[PDB]
Formats: sequence, C-alpha cells, structure tokens
Amino acid sequence: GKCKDGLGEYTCTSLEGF
Amino acid sequence: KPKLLNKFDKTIKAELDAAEKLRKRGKIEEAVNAFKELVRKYPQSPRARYGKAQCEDDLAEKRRSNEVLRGAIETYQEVASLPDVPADLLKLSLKRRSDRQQFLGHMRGSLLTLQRLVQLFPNDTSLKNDLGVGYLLIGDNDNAKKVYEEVLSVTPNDGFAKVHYGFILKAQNKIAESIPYLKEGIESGDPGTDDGRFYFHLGDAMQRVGNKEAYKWYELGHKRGHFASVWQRSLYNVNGLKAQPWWTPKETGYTELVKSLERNWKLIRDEGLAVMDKAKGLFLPEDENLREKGDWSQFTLWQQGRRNENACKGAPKTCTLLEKFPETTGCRRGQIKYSIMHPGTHVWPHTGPTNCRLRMHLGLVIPKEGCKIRCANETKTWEEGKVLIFDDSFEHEVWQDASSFRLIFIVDVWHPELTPQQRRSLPAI
Ligand SMILES: O=C(O)CC[C@@H](O)C(=O)O
Ligand SMILES: [Mn+2]
Repeated sequence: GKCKDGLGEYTCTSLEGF
Repeated sequence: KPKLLNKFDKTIKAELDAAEKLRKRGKIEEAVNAFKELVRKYPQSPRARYGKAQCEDDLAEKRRSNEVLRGAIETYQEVASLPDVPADLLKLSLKRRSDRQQFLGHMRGSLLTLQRLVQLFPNDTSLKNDLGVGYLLIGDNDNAKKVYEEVLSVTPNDGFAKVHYGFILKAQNKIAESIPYLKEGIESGDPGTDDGRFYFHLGDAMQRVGNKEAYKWYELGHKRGHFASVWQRSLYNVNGLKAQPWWTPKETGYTELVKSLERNWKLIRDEGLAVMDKAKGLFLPEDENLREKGDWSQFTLWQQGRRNENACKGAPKTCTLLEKFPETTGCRRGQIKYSIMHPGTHVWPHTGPTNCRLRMHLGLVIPKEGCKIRCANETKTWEEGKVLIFDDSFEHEVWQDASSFRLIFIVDVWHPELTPQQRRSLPAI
C-alpha cells in the first residue's frame, strides 16, 4: 500500500539504512 | 541499572570492562579486536558477544555502511543463542536487533524478532506495543489491531496503544470511534504519542464528522513542529521549499511542459477517452478513503518515477510526449495519471504526503457547471486544454455536481527548488 493522493498508510516510504 | 553479567561473566568483568572502555573511548577497531578476542577465549560469554555486536553497530555508524550493520544484526542474534543470558541483556540485544533491522528496511525480519521478544517477555507491555508497530510496517493492520486490543485489555490507559488503535480504526473508516483514542492518546503525553500522524488523522477524522475543534489540533501540531503550517500538513517534507497553494507556469519554471500539455491536449484527451471506451478496467477506483460519496477512478501511467508499460500501451502518444520532461517522469514522489470523476462525488478535505511535488491539472472533458476544486482558501475551476497547478500538500477539496463525467490529466513535478541530487536521492513515495 502506497500513499499516492493521501496520507493513510502508517509509513509512506521504504527505508534503506544510511 | 541493568544486570548484564551472568555468573561466569562477573569472573571476567575486568577484561570485559577494558574492552567496553575502548569502545566508549571511541577507539572502535581496538574495541572489536578486544571483543573478538574475548569471544574466542570465552565463546559462551553473552556480554562478550553483545560487546562484539555493539562495536559492529558503532562501526557501521562511523562508516555509514549498511554492510557493517548487517553483521551486527547477526551478532545480536548470536547473543540470544548463548546459554544463561541475563534477561536484561537478552531483551536489550534482541530489541536493538529489531530496531536496526527496521533502520535497514528489513521489516519482515524485524517482525520475526519482535514476535520472539513478546514470547520471551510476556508481561512487558512495551514490547507488545513495539510488535504492533512491526505489523503496521508490513501492512498487516489486522494483527496490529489485535495486538493493541490486548495491550488495552491489560493497561487500558496506555497512550501509545491508544493512538495506534485510533490510527488503525481511522484507516478502516471507523471515523467516530477513532477520535477518542487518537485524542486521549495524544493527551496522555506518553512516549511515542507526539507524532504528526496522529494529529493529522485526528483532525481529519474530526473534519469528516463536522467537529469544529479539528483545527485546534492542526494548530497544536503546527506548534509542536509536525506541520509546516495549519493548512499544509504533509509529513515527508524537505523544509525550506517555497510554500503556496497555487502556482503559475512561470513560477514553476516548467513552461515547456505546460506548453506541451496545452498544445497537445486533444491528443491526451482522445487517448484517455479511448481507454474509457475500449479498456475500462485500466481505470482503477480511488482506494485511499478520500471520498464521502460518488465515483472516482484513475488510470496511471507513471508512479514513483516508473513508467507502467502496459498502461502506456493505452496512451502511447501521450507517454511519448511526456518522456521529454524528466521533471515529471522522474518525479519519484508523484504520479502521471488520468482522473475521471462523476456527478454526486465529494472528495473529503485532504492533504498529500509530501511537499516535494507540485500537481498539474490539464482539463480534458470539463462540464460547463458543477466541477470545482478548493486548495487552501481559493477555489478554482478547470478548463478544457488549460493547466491548473497547486501544491497538494496544502488541504484541498473537490466537488462534482455536473450532469456528465469530468476527465482531467494529472502530472506531478518535482518542487522546482529541489536540487538534482535531492531529486536523485529522496526516497520514493
Ligand atoms: O482527480 C481529481 O479530480 C483531483 C484529486 C485531487 O485530490 C488531487 O490530488 O489532484
Ligand atoms: Mn488530492
């Protein structure tokens, strides 16, 4: 699930460390 | 102060203290040698193994290398595998393992550790809260909900468990029920409750039910540093970028893109209408709970800076036209999509996730009356063959009360003040 028009997911990005 | 040394570790506390001292003095490589030395000589020592892990952690920080940190994650696990591990050390080791797994994006691995932690320490309420986060991070809100329900069944005034339960409820469109949890959780002031997400969604929930106190919470969220303003409430922002709800083509500097869109608009329209007639399924219903009522669907060509090749089969000339403008086709925090909206549609006041994009609206099929879009405090209308531009990180609202359908073309662009390296590095949304 991705945040496209809104902010409904708990987190909208995928993290990759440093 | 935690008890980290089992019976045998206290007999060697001298050597372990000396190795730790080297790590806290910053001499990091000296410290790993010391701890790998102790690990060889005392292979069952949990503290020596924990020390090796911590030093690998510090070393990854100094080098900023995910490489090194993946090693620390296995050593943290090695600690828990050893005999006679003190409970405090066992919990510290596996928690840092889960935290660093999340730092790396290994959300399914972090979840596995969290589940282990909860079984080992079944009376620790804080770890069940952490476990719920692990579920949320993989998109498993069903299990996240049950976790926070159990937490509330034992410690019903746990603020952290309240906001996250409210967040889950609101995401499932149980708006009224969400409000008390979000509100009471923010007011508890517990650690983890001062988060923009919960201000954002409490205010939205209040707006949807007509509660006029909503901007009371947007105000406080602005005062506490989560929102750039009470009107612009995006949460994935590059601070400093010029903020205003509406823009002109010159103000963005994307004047060639705008010209290309307006000069070739009938072509863009015709390919969208062709998909409506012969490939209806490519239009997907809006699935973010942004509608009060009505029908609203989008046909997406680019998302997160990725061309959808099957989608572009249906708008081939449009996709070819757009390929000339990397400011949009390379905008990994926006989309390019057709958007159709039918009469009887009202889109709730809402905000986009990021201030790092601007949103262009090209009019394709616009009824003479009944369609309008508000952003901040100015409301405007679409025109066939003309481009509107607004910053959708500001609150915006849309109505459709015409007697026929309304079709527009949406083109997101990087905020113009973002630098080439920013556009190349910022995580996609
Ligand atoms: O599709 C539309 O009509 C506009 C929707 C609006 O929320 C947007 O982000 O552009
Ligand atoms: Mn929107």
